[PDB]
Amino acid sequence: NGLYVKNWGQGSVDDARALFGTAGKVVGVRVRRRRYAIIFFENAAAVKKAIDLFNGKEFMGNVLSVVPAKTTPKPDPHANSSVVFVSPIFRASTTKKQILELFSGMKVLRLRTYRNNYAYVYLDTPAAAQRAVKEKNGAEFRGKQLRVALSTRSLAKDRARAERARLLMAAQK
Amino acid sequence: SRGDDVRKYVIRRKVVKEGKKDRFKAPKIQRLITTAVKARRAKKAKVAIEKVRKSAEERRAYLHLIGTRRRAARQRNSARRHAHKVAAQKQALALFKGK
Amino acid sequence: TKKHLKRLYAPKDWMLSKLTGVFAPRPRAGPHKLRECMTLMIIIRNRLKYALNAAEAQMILRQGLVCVDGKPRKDTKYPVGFMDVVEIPRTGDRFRILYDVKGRFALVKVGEAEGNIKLLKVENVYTSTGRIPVAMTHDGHRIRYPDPRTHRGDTLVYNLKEKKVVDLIKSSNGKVVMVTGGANRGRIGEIMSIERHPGAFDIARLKDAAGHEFATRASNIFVIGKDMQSVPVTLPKQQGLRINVIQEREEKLIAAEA
Amino acid sequence: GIVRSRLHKRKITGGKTKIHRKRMKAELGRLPAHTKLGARRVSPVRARGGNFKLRGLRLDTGNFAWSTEAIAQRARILDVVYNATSNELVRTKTLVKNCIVVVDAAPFKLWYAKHDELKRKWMLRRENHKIEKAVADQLKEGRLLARITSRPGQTARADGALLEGAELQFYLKKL
Amino acid sequence: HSVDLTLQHEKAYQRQTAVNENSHNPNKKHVNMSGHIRYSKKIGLGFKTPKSAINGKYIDRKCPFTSDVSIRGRILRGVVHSTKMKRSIVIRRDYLHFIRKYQRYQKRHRSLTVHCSPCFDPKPGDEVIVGQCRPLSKTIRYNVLEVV
RNA sequence: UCUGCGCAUGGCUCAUUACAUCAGACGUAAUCUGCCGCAAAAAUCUUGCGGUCUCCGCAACAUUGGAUAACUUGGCGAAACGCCAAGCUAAUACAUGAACCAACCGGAUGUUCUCUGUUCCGGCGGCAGGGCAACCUGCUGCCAUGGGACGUCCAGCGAAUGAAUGAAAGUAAAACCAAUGCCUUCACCGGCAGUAACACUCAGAAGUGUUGAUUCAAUUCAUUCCGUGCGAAAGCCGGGUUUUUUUAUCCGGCGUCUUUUGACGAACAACUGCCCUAUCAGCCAGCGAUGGCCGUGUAGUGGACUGCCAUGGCGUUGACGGGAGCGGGGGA
RNA sequence: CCAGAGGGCGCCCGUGAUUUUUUACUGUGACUAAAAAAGUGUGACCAAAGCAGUCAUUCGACUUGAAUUAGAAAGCAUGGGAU
Repeated sequence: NGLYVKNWGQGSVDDARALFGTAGKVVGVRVRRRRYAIIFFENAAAVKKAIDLFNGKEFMGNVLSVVPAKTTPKPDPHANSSVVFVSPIFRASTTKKQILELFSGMKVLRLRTYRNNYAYVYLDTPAAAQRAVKEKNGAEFRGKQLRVALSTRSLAKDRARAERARLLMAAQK
Repeated sequence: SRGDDVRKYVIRRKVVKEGKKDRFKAPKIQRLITTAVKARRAKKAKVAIEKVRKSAEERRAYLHLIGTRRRAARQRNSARRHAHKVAAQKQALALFKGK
Repeated sequence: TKKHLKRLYAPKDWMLSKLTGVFAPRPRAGPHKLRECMTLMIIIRNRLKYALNAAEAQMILRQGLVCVDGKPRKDTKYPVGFMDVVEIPRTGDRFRILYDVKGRFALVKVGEAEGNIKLLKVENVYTSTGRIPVAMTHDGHRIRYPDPRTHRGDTLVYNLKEKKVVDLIKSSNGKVVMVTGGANRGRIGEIMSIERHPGAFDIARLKDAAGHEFATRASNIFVIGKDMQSVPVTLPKQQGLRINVIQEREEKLIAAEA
Repeated sequence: GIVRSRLHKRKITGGKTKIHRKRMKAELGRLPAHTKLGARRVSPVRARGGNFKLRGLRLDTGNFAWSTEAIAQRARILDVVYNATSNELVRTKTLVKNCIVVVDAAPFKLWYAKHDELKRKWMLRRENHKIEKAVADQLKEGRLLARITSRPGQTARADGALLEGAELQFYLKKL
Repeated sequence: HSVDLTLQHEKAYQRQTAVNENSHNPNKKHVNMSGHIRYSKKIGLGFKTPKSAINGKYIDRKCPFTSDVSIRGRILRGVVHSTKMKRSIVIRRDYLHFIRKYQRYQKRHRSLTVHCSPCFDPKPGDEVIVGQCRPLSKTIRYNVLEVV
């Protein structure tokens, strides 16, 4: 797959640099509507290279961004829902909602797996403030130091997922 | 004792010759610890850890490569399975609607 | 322990004469074997002609003005076998030794960034202590941490500017390949097939360009590149094609009429 | 001197080799080292590899191993019961590979009793384990029969493995 | 386990030194010899392993199947001259030498000794295949891979 | 003159010598290997000062110790590439010794306390009663398939022994038993959509060594090694910066220990071939002849060798013995 | 980022053969020191010889030449299938 430059150019210097840096190896930069480009290489050598680079690109006066294939990503993990987890939280039982109590806020959650030191908990959007207290610290419960943090994923979908799971079982049989 | 030079306290044995000006014969110190010698020893101390560290670093990189390959392998053999499973079963039970 | 060599018992790929002298140099042990190597003194004196005498070769080398593998050498006798880059920076010239067609040592002249490239055939792979894998080569070089896809008898592209190994090339399938030893030296062709005889030497059949197939031992295969348009390194004077005896003689005459 | 060669020996045809060559130092016997019991004494010899090999004289201790549980402990060599090669050897209590022997047996006892946090590990190890009867009787008394599975005459260390049921039952009956 | 005294007649015992088979288990009981611990080794030049080696009982340290004895460069063929000796046979190769002056061949035979594995026991006149192993006696250098 | 390296190569000569030696082809998974090449390296409780008990507290280009030649002095002997005593003094000779720097990887664990299993089939400890002293009964406390926190000990390379590892390729029904995960509810209810590994700090920091073939490479665990293994040469010489040179400001070139494997060689074994002679036809085993079994020895395989057991091995396709002869490439 | 269909090569292993199958010989090919011999080029003045040299015309060119064949058995691979 091919990647997506964002936050540069507009373009002018963009376009110039796009056809200046072809080839050896250096992709080619297809400038677009606003301030971003598609960058077409198909192999997925491109996804590996993009990590270790910050050469083969300049800016006119902008912060560069090299983003994976779709336009958006980072706002989605950051915000809109939460979603929360807590890791120092091994095995040896606290119990249930003593967990929830400690972190305040409203329910719903579980711990997993055997592995290890995390539990995962769904609380709305405003929990952004709550975790920004306990990651900042905090720093103890039981015999071990802590951190909490985020990225989003479900839900969204997870409830409808497991719904369609129980549904699937009956269908199969 | 220590903290005090040994370098001007070497024996100075005057030797005397006719028709040539007199000389002073005095020994080298071969066990003298000097700027140079000490500098070198410091460099030994530093580099002896460095190499061993860098070997380890290379190892950590190499093992990651093995990991990436076995990762993408896993990813495919999960992918193919999970895709075919649901698509198959769906198609089967949908064919019974028109049957 | 042998420390003397006689001109006749020495290779005549070094192109010594029957008369003049009685001895030839026996080189110090190193990357390459006695028959396949060519000693420093031979090169400098009899070919390049920066020396007219033995003593003059000591003068140049002991001092140091000569590098091989990009390392400077103070060695009077050292082997130079195959795929070795030698550089005299005083001239500013970079030679890459190879096998020329007709069994001759080639000395081929390369762009400066090609002289940092080198190709080493792998002989064994094995795991050493700490689980650290090792490819041991035909030049005795130890490549730490080779790729997990490495096999015996494959080539590893080797940067001499700073020591490491970029992507490999395999002996698999049809690929542009050249011969080492066996008196098909310097002849280049595709691998047509690889025969197996277990417990014995494995024949391989090569087909050079403009047909004319032939057979050589697996051991004598040394890979060059993926394809003839993907080669990383230069060819010697002839392209890796031999010609019939008649045509040799014909062309020798044609040029002699000038 | 002493040599190892086929060139002082008869052929398959019953004829005799004829010489033309004085003996090499490459071929080279040396006199056998005699490992017995008593105070440890070790006399090195230099060998062709540029390294030393050690002539065990009078080793009275060995590093012994118990099969199946993957362990080992040192203990004292007391007696030699038996040997394949000769009876003569056994009487002088020479130690050479594949002699059955007798050992102190004390550390093995000690170990096997160890085979609050501790306490439940024991109960788990007691489970799915058993031992041969002829073993345990001896191990109770504080003597055991073992075999010396390293050659002591060229390393000057005597290591052995302890007999287990199949093989133990044979050597026992030979006594 | 327990002794098998059919094999044994030795003052040294005999054990297989590759793999411990002397462990006591009930997993060597109610079975002929199949469940008993063995060592087995393939010969990869196209010499298929016998049944006997794999499932057997026999203890020999001078055959490639139950030992670390290895098969190397030369492989020859020859008949059986005699079956005499214990675990040693006598093979006779026969070939033809040529003489240029008379333009005519002659018959010349190498009478050779070999160590025959206790797996095989070929009759006189049978043909044998034999490999290249490390020295095993004064005369014996060979071993029996297969029998026809 | 001490030290290091070489002198075993070249050169010269054919006496022995016929399953020898050599030539072509082949193996050493049966072994050694200085110099040379590419490389590897995390064990180490040390040094200095002050007080002070041989004990502590600090500090950290590590700041180490002791002799011996030339020489000097007395000399000896007929001579001797023969030698003696005393006094000297060097090291990349010899003997010691490196904390901090220090990563990563586990196991044994502890009469350390913190969560814990809302029960009893088992165990352990204490107390009371009876006792044939073997044992039984009653009561109380702790532990039972678990993870954290803290303390302690072993951990490197090379070598020895035992044990494990060094994959696999003989169809797909669906609980029956315990542990346990995920999905799911509120629950220790229900249920199997998801799944490398994953009850921690790494959500990929080896689930996978090379070979036709391995008891090999390598990894793990348990005990070891005792000098006969392992110094960063406690080493030397330069280039500068930068004036104060004479300074922990930096860099370069040499030199050495151990480990590792290519090369140069060393040492074994075998496939095929070799002049005349029968007025040389039987040869071989007490004291090894042929083989098996266990050891011993060697760098290593092996009747190479000891002990035990077996009775074989070779021969008119010329064994054995004798005569002539270094073998081959090659000469006429 | 194709459900199904037979598949088509490559790789490794397992299983199956009423009796698999070999060799001499021959063709081709591998693998094989130099000196010596046969041989190609070349005016060392010729010649036994040697592997050299030759040319413009200068501050080098020839991509300078130094080919190639044979070399008993025995061993190696692969065609052929009469004797």
